[PDB]
Amino acid sequence: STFVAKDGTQIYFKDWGSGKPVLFSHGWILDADMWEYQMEYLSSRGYRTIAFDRRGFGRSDQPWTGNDYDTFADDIAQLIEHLDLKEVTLVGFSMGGGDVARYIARHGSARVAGLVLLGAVTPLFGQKPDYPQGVPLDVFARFKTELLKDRAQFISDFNAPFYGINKGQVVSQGVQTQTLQIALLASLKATVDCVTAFAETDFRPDMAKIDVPTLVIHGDGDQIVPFETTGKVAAELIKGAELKVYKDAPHGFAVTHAQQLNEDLLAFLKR
Amino acid sequence: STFVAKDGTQIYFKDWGSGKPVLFSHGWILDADMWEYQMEYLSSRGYRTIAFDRRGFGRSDQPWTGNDYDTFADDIAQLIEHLDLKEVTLVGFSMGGGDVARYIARHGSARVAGLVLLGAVTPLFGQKPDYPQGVPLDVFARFKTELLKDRAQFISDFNAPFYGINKGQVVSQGVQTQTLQIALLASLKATVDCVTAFAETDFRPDMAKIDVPTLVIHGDGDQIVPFETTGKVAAELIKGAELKVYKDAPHGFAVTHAQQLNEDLLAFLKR
Amino acid sequence: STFVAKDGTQIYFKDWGSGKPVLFSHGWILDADMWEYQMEYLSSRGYRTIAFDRRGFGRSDQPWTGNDYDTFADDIAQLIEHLDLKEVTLVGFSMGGGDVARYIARHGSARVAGLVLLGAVTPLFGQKPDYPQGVPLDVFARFKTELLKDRAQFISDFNAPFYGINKGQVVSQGVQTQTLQIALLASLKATVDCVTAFAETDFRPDMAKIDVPTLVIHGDGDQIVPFETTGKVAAELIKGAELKVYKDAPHGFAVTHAQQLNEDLLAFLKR
Ligand SMILES: [Cl-]
Ligand SMILES: [Cl-]
Ligand SMILES: [Cl-]
Ligand SMILES: [Cl-]
Ligand code: NA
Ligand code: NA
Ligand code: NA
Repeated sequence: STFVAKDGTQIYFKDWGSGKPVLFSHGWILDADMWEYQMEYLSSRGYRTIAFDRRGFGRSDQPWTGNDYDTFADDIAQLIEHLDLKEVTLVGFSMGGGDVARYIARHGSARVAGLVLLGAVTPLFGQKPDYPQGVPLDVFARFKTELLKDRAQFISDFNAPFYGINKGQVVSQGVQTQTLQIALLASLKATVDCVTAFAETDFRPDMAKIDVPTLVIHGDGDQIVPFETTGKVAAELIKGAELKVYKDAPHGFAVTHAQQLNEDLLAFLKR
Repeated sequence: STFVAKDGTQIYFKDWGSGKPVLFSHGWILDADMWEYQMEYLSSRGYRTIAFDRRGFGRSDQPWTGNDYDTFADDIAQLIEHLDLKEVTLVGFSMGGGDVARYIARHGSARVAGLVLLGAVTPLFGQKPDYPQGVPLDVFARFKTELLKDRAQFISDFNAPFYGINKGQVVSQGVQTQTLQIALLASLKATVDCVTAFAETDFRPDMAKIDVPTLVIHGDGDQIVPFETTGKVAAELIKGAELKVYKDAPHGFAVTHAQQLNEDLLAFLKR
Repeated sequence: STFVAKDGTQIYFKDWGSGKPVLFSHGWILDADMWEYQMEYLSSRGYRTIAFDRRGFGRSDQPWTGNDYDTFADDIAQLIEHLDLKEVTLVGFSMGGGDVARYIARHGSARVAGLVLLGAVTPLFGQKPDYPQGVPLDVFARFKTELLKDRAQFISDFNAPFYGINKGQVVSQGVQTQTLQIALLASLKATVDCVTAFAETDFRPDMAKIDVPTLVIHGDGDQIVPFETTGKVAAELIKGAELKVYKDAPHGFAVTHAQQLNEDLLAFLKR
């Protein structure tokens, strides 16, 4: 399915099952297919599951402009309104934690029953003057430099720390191939602009707007989005938030810890 | 090209050349590109060739519902209607043998000149009470179990027994890579639902409704769809059906025996 | 973005940034993504960049008919008129040199500010009776023969002389994988018809019609489109054309010599 965003960008989405809606927002250099197992799992157990390809990724159009969290958050508002969704549970992975958060911050929680943050960049990823513990901006400047020379090899090399293969996680060549294949569908522009977006956007104001039950899940072996300065802090900043830490789990834990995640999501939805 | 099915599912198809129409229905984790060499072969020789991506596969939309043979068969009826095809030769490979059989059973053969069943699951694939010789439903349960853990590696491992590379067939890395790339386009949901469909759907009633010239071709080294309990029996159950057995040919014989197949299809059309 | 050609073929394109327009025409078995670094480079520097997938390639539809240079030139004409582009700089790589030349020959240059021919098949590629220095036509017949047996492995094997990997150039596995992935999106029919087109089409008449500033760039280690009988001659035949020869550069020099190309495009635009 597709809908057309305010600026005319066509966004691809899947809308599966029937029942209370669960809307998934993918990570960086991925697309809606990253969620296929969670979607099948929940939609087979009486839920409606929705997942979109962020502008510039997967099967969506690739605009030059609007590759920023305010627009990502309004793309989500437009999807929710296109489907007239109610009592939605929002699930964001990695950079996708940011746009579900920003959606709540910009539009309020009237349509939202709950929030899940998975290996998420929230509440802030990069360094700020009052957050020297964040990731130094040099690190992200280097992602960009490498992407603007050879994004295909950057993606391939990124699989190892993403999935924690270099620290004894076991992920098949098939998954690594599918990950590269989907990432190559994305716009070069959107891939680079997203670095800018997740490196510098401060979601701490958003945390205080979150007035719905929230579950934060993060792997403490995450080599991409450090648990100590993201998930751990998000869980303290969001009122009433629950935190689950997957022991030694990598960033790419929706694959390495799929069954555990499916079960925790179902548990949260049934709370 | 695309048309929209009754439930709103957008279906991708190609329509090449001019003349009497030949309509192709692809096998399981594949899409319309599996037929590209037969399409080029016949369309350069005075035929019009049409092939679609089944719902949930390739470039088609991925509905949660309708992943069953009555719907697949009605999808084909809608394609035929959309293009207003007359005197069509239907060609089904593997699970696609089932939806062209079911189309004729559901809609009659007034628009149909002929039928070709290639490595096809017809007349019945899995066991029934009067069909213990079928494939045991636990084999299909295991496909599903592995798909629901890691479909990408499942597809990659499927190449060897699909093409018979484990039994001395020679297929390039390029073809193996293309097979995996197309398979990853598909929906996880449709991939698993098709197992249920081809495992349990009985096309024996359908065979009695086939009243057009029919050619059945099967490899007797087919490791995926056993010749003895499928193609051999379909050729006996369809009145006037002709049978060709490709000696030691694997399941993926549209690749390994491409030239022979082209020539057999051309000879059938020129009967 | 998409537009629909006169004959109903949907053609995919990207339209990035704002300012004076620069429209890119890709080579053979590639798509608009081959331009992504040049597009980002220029659109970040005050230009509008447009690139389309040639009919039968990448994300465009796959028509059986119209796979010839006159039609390719008319697709470009419709895109330009569709967007109402003025003072456009046309940039063609390899076989895409021919369709931007043919656009000017067929439609004149009222909308055109400048022309860039990169590793281009212009002014003619294959042998003719007055051009025995051209590539013998049996070389192309053999391309076609191999394509009609196994295009996936042909593409895979083509990467080495395309990028000059067999001759001192260094290109990552990621880039080779992305090249193959994009190439497999294309139509078998379009891939083969394009060989006929670039093998046999004479653009020498077109050269005398080019009445705008023109830059020819070619690698002199080009194993696919030999500099001496193409780019070298094109720069002599077009009045006032500038020639830059990249030393030891292969055919795939938008990859191996990306920065140099970016800077030369920018210099040409600002001349
Ligand atoms: Cl660094
Ligand atoms: Cl744990
Ligand atoms: Cl012949
Ligand atoms: Cl040089
Ligand atoms: Na990510
Ligand atoms: Na199959
Ligand atoms: Na080329």
